[PDB]
Amino acid sequence: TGQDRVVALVDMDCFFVQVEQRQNPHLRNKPCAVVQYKSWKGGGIIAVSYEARAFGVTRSMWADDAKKLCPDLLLAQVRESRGKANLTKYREASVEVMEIMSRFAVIERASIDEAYVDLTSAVQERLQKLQGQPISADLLPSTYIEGLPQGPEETVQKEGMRKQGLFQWLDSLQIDNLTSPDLQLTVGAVIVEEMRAAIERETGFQCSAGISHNKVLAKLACGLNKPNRQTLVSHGSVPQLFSQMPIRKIRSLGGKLGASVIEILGIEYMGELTQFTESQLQSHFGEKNGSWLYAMCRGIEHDPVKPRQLPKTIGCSKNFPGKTALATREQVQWWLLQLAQELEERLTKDRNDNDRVATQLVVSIRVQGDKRLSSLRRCCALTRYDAHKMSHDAFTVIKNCNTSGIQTEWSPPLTMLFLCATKFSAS
DNA sequence: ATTATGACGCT
DNA sequence: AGCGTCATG
Ligand SMILES: [Mg+2]
Repeated sequence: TGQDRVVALVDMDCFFVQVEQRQNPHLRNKPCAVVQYKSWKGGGIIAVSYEARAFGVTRSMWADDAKKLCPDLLLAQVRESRGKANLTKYREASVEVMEIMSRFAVIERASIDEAYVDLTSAVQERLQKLQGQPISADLLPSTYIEGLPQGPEETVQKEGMRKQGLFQWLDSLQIDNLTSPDLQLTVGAVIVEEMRAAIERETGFQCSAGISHNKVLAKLACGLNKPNRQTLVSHGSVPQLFSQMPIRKIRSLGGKLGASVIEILGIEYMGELTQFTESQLQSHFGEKNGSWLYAMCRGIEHDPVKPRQLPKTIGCSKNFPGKTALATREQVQWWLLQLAQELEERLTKDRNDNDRVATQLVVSIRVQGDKRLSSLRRCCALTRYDAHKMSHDAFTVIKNCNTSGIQTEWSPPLTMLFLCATKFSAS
């Protein structure tokens, strides 16, 4: 029934904003956003405080426009180094959080601001340790139970709803009404409360979490009650939760596959997938996608929390849109060098911290007039952490791309440059 | 003129 | 080895 594991997804609330707010107390509890590159339209917003979100401020919005919706919006700018955004401060902040989480359980770094947590073992330890002990509501001060309260005064307030639902849940657990998987999830949520308290105490950062039996449900659960709260999605809550859940909300269905599911099957909500046989879904969407959809619409997913706290690749890139697109050989080389230099510093830090060395260098560019993130990818050996070598090699593998008869000019002009270090080995 | 940056499946 | 999809600060 896909109730074998206890899995959490912890997500730092508006992470880059919290990083700037911890550093500059004047930004705390105010409508605030983080932007990069001030010159064009005041900067592109990449993170927004909940206070600012209330005014309709969103990410991918220009700061000048965000200021129209929210006149008192405060802005913090991403550091800029060698002509490009420098995300070091947030990478370092993210490391502080991951190292704390890693104390409680096996962690999978999902992105700069989120990680999956496999609590299956930690739960078992706590249960035998706490054998015969009832779980108090006081152990779950920030936990929502999805789907509760239900059934025929304080409910007008959201904290009231939260407690009433928690009490119904706990009372059921205590009387033996709710299952052993439900108990495991509950102890799981207790551990996540502790993890989230430790993160806040030791970093100042708040986060939300979802607790369920797999990564997809835990990630969905996480988004149900934000900010600074955590949500338990039990196996039993799935039918009602999915019954009105737009397909695009489920992890991996937010794009073309999701749209094709909706269009081909003529459905809107996740629960509607249950009517189809596994073979039916495999026929439309392929063997892997079909099997996954068949189990997922019933709340079952088997993808493991991978034990990996460290990124698999180390990369950096810069876009050069419109007029800014690079048109000279000298220009391309100079930006490659800027990219290579950031990369050298990050790689050397990586090698000292994490005892590994990258062995491959991937060069990626986007040619002018191409919509895809990458027009092309070429690879070469990464044999030394030297910015001059890396930029020189990077140029060598892409220099053929140039269409111009003249040596100096570059055609077609470049929309993007990207360097990625990959294929790490123990050092 | 979403920017910068990830993990991953398919081939 | 290189490309497409999906995600998000
Ligand atoms: Mg997030």
